[PDB]
Amino acid sequence: LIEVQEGKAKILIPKADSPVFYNPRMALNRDIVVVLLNILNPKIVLDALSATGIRGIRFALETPAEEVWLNDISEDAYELMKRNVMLNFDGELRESKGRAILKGEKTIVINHDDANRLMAERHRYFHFIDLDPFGSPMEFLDTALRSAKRRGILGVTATDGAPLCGAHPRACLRKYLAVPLRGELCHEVGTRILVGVIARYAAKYDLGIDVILAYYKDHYFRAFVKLKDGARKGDETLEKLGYIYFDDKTGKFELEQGFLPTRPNAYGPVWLGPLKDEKIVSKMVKEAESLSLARKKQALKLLKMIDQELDIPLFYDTHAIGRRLKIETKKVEEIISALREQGYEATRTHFSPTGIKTSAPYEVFIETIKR
Ligand SMILES: Nc1ncnc2c1ncn2C1O[C@@H](CSCCC(N)C(=O)O)[C@@H](O)C1O
Repeated sequence: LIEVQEGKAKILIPKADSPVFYNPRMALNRDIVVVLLNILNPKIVLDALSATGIRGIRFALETPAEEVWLNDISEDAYELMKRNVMLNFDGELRESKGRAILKGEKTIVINHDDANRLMAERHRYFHFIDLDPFGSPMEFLDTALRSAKRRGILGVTATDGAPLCGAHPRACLRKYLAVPLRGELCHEVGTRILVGVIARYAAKYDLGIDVILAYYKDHYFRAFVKLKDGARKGDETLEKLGYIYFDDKTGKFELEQGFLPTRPNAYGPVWLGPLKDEKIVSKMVKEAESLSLARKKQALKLLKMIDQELDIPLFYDTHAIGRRLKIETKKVEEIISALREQGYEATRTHFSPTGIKTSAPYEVFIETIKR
């Protein structure tokens, strides 16, 4: 074991294929959720697959959370979780049958079990649940949707982007029950597929969702949603689902709002609603600035990008469209300036370095990008 620091937390990680997983590259992901929790202030929270326990520990040390649950099915992880918790908190970690509880300023509950089992035991109990598995979160989604309060918050990560970006079509259908789209738009389509599957699974509980923040980064998808209580709210949520049509020869996309598509070659279903709560994300940029984060600079760069990013379905990739149409194109910075000069909204997007979010119709965009 070796000592490592992330944010205000000091933890021990196995030195090495490792007995307990820890990825420092995910410190940024952790920072983001920490920043968000400092805005929404959920009291009772769950770190469902904590591994070393770093997430829940940071929740306890850096957010207003009052009761923090850390869980993992692995005995090795559980043992390390207890050790790392006592490395950051004083008091008596009372253990009994695979569960250790510390009742200090903040109450910490370390659990050893299947996340589905723990969440089933804690029905309508958490104000916030963070699902951060190895790959897909689908094995845990339905139960989390029952474990969180009817107005709770859900944080979901999908690490395997192969099915979501269209590389593995078969798997995407099986796991997300949606038809993926490969290419320059896959980072967003995959993100919208994730939000859409959450909305779809939630509906049967007479719950709807409002997206707080959903983004893509370094080959992983993240989505934070606020559960809405009510059948009608569930109805209205499903009405925000839709499909995407994409022309491989031009890069032009079409949107179709509706539970089912009505034309061939449709992609989805996907969430066609907003991918961010403008006000909350605005506050997040400010909060990240007044907080001691693990990767403050990277956190702010991503948050600022998303904050200024136009929230509209999809975008146009200058490089990709140039290739599909077989034409020379202008630089992104120039194209944005030109679009704005013509009276159209246009911004860069975190989904792709060469992508441009704009209100401009496809044909106006093409005429603008042409060398
Ligand atoms: N059914 C299950 N219930 C609870 N944990 C599970 C599980 N199946 C797999 N896991 C596990 O999930 C892992 C995902 S790695 C997770 C990391 C993280 N949440 C962070 O920020 O560090 C392992 O620690 C592990 O044993």
